[PDB]
Amino acid sequence: PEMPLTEVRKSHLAEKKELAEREVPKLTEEDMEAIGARVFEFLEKQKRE
Amino acid sequence: SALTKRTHRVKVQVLKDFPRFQLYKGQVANVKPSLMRNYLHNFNGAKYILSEEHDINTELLKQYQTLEAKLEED
Amino acid sequence: YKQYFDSLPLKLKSFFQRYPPSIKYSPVSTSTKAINANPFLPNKHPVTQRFHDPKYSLRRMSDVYKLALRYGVEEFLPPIENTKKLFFEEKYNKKTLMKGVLLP
Amino acid sequence: RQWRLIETRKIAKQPNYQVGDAKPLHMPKERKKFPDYKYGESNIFKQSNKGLYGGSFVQFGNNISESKAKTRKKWLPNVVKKGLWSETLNRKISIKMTAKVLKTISKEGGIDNYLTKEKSARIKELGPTGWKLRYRVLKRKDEIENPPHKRRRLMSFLYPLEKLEYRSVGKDLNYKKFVELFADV
RNA sequence: AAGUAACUUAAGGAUAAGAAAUCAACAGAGAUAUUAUGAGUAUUGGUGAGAGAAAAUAAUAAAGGUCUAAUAAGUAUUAUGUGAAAAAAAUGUAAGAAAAUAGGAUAACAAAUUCUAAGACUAAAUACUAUUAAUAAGUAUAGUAAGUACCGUAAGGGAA
RNA sequence: AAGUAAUUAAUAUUAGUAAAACAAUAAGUUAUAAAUAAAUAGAAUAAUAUAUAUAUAUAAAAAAAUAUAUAUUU
RNA sequence: UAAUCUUAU
Repeated sequence: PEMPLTEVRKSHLAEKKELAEREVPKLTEEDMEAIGARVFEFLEKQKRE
Repeated sequence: SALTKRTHRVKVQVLKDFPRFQLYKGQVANVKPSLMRNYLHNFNGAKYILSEEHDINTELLKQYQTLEAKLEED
Repeated sequence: YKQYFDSLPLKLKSFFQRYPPSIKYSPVSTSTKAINANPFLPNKHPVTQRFHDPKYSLRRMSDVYKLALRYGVEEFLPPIENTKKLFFEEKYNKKTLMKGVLLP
Repeated sequence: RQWRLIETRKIAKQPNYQVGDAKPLHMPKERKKFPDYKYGESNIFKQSNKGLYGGSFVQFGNNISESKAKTRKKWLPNVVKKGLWSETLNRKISIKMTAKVLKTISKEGGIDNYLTKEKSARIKELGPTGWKLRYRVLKRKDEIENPPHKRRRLMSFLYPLEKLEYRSVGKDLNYKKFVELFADV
């Protein structure tokens, strides 16, 4: 038989559930494009110098 | 150690009369740890109080204070 | 641009995926529950009031920063101000010489 | 510190048994009462399986003289028998403890508290006995918190009728069997 | 000699290790493992016999980073008896912290620097066995029987 | 039926290569400077030790020892 | 003496 969860463990679980419920940070296409453009600019600058 | 014995205390609340140890029901006392584990804590006679907000019983403490005041008056 | 982004090293790419640059993460230590909580800083958990260790441990963070420096993608990473690590030329310039060096 | 002599221990990984699968050759008579303790049961200082030793195993090392003539000695922990009060169980529980363990118990403010601390370190330095004690305490706490309603009689009412129905078809029916049938329902 | 033989226990196809409180040194690197080099070098030793790193540089190697913990106290440390010849981490007894405004690391101290213990997971490169395949300046006394005949009360021995 | 194997170090002889070798991605080992306990010292300021280099010493010398210079570096 | 603690039922 599985051992029951103590109070602290339950509270931690609840917190984790709350965290999950919130909207997750996800890397957008736009952000990637912005990064990629910056990388390209950096490469161009390196080539120049 | 001897120093340790002198200075080590444990904050408890008694939930029972203890005439030998001079502790009356509801009193919140910094007792010796040995005393607590051996005599007081047995049979729900006292209780350890780590967090003063959550653990402690308030009404019993108030009653004890009232008794003490009455004793002082008399 | 997308192809260039893809060409970035793996660790850096992974970091960008899981802590993206749209969110302006905090410079200072924050609540662990917060959305803008910096993964490089030790954030305090609001209930217990204990500082959680950084989500990216210090070595990994340093590696990520070095990767960003290499590919010029520093500002898209969240700030490393209040983590005590400086890096390369900035570290060289900003540091005070040891008491032993200046005053033997 | 570390818990090397505890967390080194490995136990045979039991295969998850599906309801429709074939039996194993040796199935036990009486069922498992307690949960499985992650770290098995100590196979060295078996003295410590019976008590709350706080992960304190016996050391072996060298007695060394002025001549540096090394001789093997062992260093036992300061074990002590101690009947300590459980608030949850409403009885005092007598066990072998290290003096260190007794000190920790005193610090934490009770025996139940010591048992139920959620940290992995505590779990490691609970014994199998300690694990069983923890389970007993935790289960009791859960019961106190949550009584069943916050069904048996209905079953008892239906049982004789069910038996009669069975008899009418032709077969006899026992209680125990009835209980077995209508556990999941 | 040597943590070797031996005895005990337990786990898996492997296991162990593994994602830095690591090294270093004012530059820096970035899990673990195995090998080469460093190097018989620093260190060490009845300063005898002898024992002996690491950094760094390469090989091998896999997707190799990754949340599982509401972040870790009788723990850090300390005192002490021990404790992989170097190089420490551990451990009995007992004292015993602190919140990143913190804490580990260096007789010590001052600077500086680095890292986050007392919560976790982790392929592959590896050991071993068995098989198949390939190669044999290997074997016909390492070429098939036999653990048999036989000796021994026995463990055990052990032919042609 | 009996001086053998593995990991080292030293000497010889030969062969390749040669002020380089080995290895070749790097990294390292050996020689290319002698020393001196060790440090930041180091081999003609007009040529053969009567020069210079280091160690003791020292103002720099001399004095021991060892070492270094006489078209092309060994 | 509800520290330890022996014995018996």
